[PDB]
Amino acid sequence: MKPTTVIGAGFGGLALAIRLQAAGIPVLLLEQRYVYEDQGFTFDAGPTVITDPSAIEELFALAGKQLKEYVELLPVTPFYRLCWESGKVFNYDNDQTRLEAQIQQFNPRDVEGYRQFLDYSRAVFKEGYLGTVPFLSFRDMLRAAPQLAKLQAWRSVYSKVASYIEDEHLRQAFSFHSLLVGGNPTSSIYTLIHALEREWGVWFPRGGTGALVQGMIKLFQDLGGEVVLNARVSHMETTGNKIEAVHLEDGRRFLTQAVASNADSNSLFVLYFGLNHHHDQLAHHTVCFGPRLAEDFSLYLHAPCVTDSSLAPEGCGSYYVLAPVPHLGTANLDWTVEGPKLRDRIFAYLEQHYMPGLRSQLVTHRMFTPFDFRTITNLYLVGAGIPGVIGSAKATAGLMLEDLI
Ligand SMILES: [Cl-]
Repeated sequence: MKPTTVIGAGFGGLALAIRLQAAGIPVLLLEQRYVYEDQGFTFDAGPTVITDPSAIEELFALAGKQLKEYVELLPVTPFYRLCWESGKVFNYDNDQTRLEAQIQQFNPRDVEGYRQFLDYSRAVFKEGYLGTVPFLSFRDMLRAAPQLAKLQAWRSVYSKVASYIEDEHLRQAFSFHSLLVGGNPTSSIYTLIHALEREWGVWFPRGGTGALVQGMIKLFQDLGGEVVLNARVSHMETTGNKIEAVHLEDGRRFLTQAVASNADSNSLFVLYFGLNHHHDQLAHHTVCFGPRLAEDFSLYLHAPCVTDSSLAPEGCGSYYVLAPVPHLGTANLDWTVEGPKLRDRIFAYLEQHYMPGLRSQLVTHRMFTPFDFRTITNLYLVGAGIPGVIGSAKATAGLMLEDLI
């Protein structure tokens, strides 16, 4: 049988290839060339937030395997930390005792205000309401961050929290969490409350994103699939309304039954950096608030070494920071000059407020500015973070299997 070709498509393409291969279809997975490594430091900005691994576990169950045999998921505690430039901190988790102890520190009166807020909200959603595990997208929150407090979803949730909670930092903390677990900055408080109706946590794969990719590739190969590396697609070869073969830039030609591939608000500035010191005082996920309450979401810091020390050399740290920037073309910016300047301003800010001796500890770093981000019968388009990408591959697999079998 001619193999079925899956062209890149990240976690979606990898999940699709696994489901086709598990079903008896010979697959060729083409990787063009999400995780970068330099001087012993491992850098991934590929969404690390795992709250619901069930869609991943479901792929491994198809081969009669378990995810744990290939990938170890590490619990992240707290889920994240909210940091105000003023020095105030709020550690988010699902433990009412640890939440109340923090609320007590901001405003004693707000512990009862919080309990009353939960009692009222539970009563509203007691009947006729179901659900889905909350998914944390710091990127999506940050891409809407300048206009965060401006939004109708924020205003509505803020006024609902404000009816019970008097403290400004606490009104901001709960409103932020509601919009974060909601996924789409939805005026209804159900999302904030539903989060607690279920036992959920934050997980991180040992080795990060790269180890999850590698475990899925190993699963794919154990099922009999083949991986083509440095596969730069030049064009498709056609006969009638069908693709006969996939052609690569290097001259390789692969005969195929079917082809599956990917489709073909503020911007974000990414800054990866490696330090020769492990900042053990940081949370894995940090949401930084700054002025222009008179403070809003300004930086996201990912410090995965507090959970996984394998991401950097011994006594070192691997980090990334996201900063919201105007959309490319929108502010007539020269990212060749603006990028190094923003990088240096970010370093100074993080050192001043959260990471002492940052600059003197720098080993390596890299920026990704908005500039850097620049009929057929047997052709299929592949397509909530990683589990959401993986789950969308399930529908493509079903459709492809019906046409192949
Ligand atoms: Cl611009």
